[PDB]
Amino acid sequence: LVSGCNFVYVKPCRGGR
Repeated sequence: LVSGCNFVYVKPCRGGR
């Protein structure tokens, strides 16, 4: 993801694929 990280404060918002 880019907007809202499902995983805690990761960059980029991984944990969504």
